[PDB]
Amino acid sequence: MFEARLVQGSILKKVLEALKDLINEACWDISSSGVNLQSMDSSHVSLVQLTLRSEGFDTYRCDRNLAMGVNLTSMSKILKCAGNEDIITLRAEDNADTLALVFEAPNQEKVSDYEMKLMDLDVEQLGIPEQEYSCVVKMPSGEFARICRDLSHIGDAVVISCAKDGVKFSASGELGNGNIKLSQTSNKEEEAVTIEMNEPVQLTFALRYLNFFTKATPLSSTVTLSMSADVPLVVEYKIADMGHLKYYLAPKIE
Amino acid sequence: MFEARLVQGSILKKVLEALKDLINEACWDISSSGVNLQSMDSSHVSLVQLTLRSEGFDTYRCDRNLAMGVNLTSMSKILKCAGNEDIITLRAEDNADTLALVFEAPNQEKVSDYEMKLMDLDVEQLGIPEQEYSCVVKMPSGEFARICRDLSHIGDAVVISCAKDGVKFSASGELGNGNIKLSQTSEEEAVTIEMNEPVQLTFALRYLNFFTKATPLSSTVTLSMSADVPLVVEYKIADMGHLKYYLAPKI
Amino acid sequence: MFEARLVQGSILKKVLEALKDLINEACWDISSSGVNLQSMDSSHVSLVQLTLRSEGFDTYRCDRNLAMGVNLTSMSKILKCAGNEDIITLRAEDNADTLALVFEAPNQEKVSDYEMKLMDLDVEQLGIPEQEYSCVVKMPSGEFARICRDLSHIGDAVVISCAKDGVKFSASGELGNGNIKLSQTEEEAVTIEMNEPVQLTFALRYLNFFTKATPLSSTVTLSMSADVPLVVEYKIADMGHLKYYLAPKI
Repeated sequence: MFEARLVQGSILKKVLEALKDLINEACWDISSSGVNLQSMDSSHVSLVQLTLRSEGFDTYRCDRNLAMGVNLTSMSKILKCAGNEDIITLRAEDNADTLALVFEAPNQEKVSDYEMKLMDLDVEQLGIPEQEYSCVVKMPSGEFARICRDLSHIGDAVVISCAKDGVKFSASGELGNGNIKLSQTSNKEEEAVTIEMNEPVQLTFALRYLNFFTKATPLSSTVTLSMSADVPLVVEYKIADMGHLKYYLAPKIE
Repeated sequence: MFEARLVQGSILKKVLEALKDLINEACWDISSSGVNLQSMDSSHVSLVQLTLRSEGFDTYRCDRNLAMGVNLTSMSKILKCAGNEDIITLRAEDNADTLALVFEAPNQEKVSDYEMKLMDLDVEQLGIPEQEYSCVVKMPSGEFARICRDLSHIGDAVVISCAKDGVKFSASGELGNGNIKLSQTSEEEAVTIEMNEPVQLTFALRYLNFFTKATPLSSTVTLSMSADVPLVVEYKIADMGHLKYYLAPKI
Repeated sequence: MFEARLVQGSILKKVLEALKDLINEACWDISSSGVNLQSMDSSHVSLVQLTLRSEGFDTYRCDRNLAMGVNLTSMSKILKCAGNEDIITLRAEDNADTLALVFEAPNQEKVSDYEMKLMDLDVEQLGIPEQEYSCVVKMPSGEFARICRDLSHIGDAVVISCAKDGVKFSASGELGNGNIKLSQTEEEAVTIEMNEPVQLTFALRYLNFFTKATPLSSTVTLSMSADVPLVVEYKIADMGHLKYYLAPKI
């Protein structure tokens, strides 16, 4: 039997809003350490890696490890039926082919109860080579969202250039070029930009895919980009006090 | 000569939004007792019944019993031209084939008047019986809207089961099935159940989500159910009249 | 080398929102007096004239006059990359075929730096003959915008009746007709400089393009006369104006 209770229901709503369009179907690896998802996008280019640690749940109890195949688009629609301040509880038996989802209200006079059919999936977990990185920019998620959206109307590709003073995002297409430049900051609040830099890095990335990652933006005030040459970029969102949601993306070659 | 003058113009705007895409043509029944409207939707599944009593207007006056037919799309387009705290005066003079709408702003600087054309309609007054029902459930309207909206993700129909403890809503479809449950309370956000016998009926959410366009008119809604008879979703237009929606259960 | 620095960048974002759908391509006249743009619309019905005097730029330099052709849609997309509180700075070289724009966040350590392509353009500069007007109305920009938006549902053309008491807007179509009548006189204040009474007809389709300029000003002026086009002026305060000229029906 599996039964994880989560008081911040919104966390789960937000995660599935991020992923549903990027990935159609995925295998939710449950264990006593918690919930994990790892999958490539429909078009096999970006890797996604969710970690919800069991510590982070109010109540958690998994006995056997599960490998629940889920249509995320389906799971998303059901999470719409939860309010943002609802307490959510997931639950499952081994020889049932159904994840159950229970939404308790904050007024506490309403209780929703859904049952989501699962599916059988053909999933490998790839090796994410756990690394140290040349550059690691930590900045506001809203700002990075802005930068990625704005440059989409200039070009298809962004060149991230990382140095000690700051980071630069650049793009080129049919109507000109553009050049966004952020510097390190602060003594002011958590709208702060910071860099832990070992070597300079310059890498080109697909803006189409980065704009898919930024659907995660409402999880976290801040976002960490980690880079090194000839290895994937890691856009990371802390699901604070619980885990993270990481998008991996390889740069372009020439 | 007809002339009603409503201070809460908003009430008139809200009613037209609740109707205009459920119904494209209907006959307004004007009288000394107030304004009534009875109609069925474009495709004959649901029956709407409006009531706005003469007492509920500021000024009220009706010489004869007019029956003006109105393209509701065109009328809603005119009520777009009125602000929310505007004062709406309806007026029809003798044998002109047109309804006038006058808008006066709360500041009173701006004054706007509109001449809408009428159309000839085929009036069969299906005056369905004033029944008394097995279960009568009284609950927040916005809560009722959320429930109908959500369960559409799940399926095409909603099963409304009723009891003394609480009302229950259920739906099934391709992706799985769902089951929302409202328990009874001990004043404005209160949930209450006048239950003679237990009920369990099944309705098309498509139509329920047309009814809930009427949710601006009231903080609460009263659902009325009985076996093999039509459901009544009633938004009160408080101290003024009501707006009832009728819908039959499924095969 | 030209270089104009505007602290209220938003002005420029708003100007291009008010123009991009009405005119696709346009020629910007850069001189020591400021920035001017005069051009006819897509379908050759209405004239637009923009002025931004050099005084209103917090820094301004122009060593030689310029005629930059600009695809206003392209430019509208580049300006979308600027925050409402950014300091925008236009800049052009001796004789390059690019305009450089520079967006600086007022405080927060962010400079965006764009470079837009230009294009060759033979446009006919039409001299605007300065006229005396019979009526000139001053009303709230947002109320004129509300009116042309509302009457759009009733008919395709609006009749503007200007008396000393107030000003009347009317429209007729299939579904019916409507009148909106405004008195004379606070912030929302209608006020009329009346010489001779006027009543003229105008395409609402074009008015509702002009009113996209509404974010530039709390007030808007209408200036009418018979056998001569309507002037819808939006003041870009302490700087210049955006004027739309439109000829009437019949």
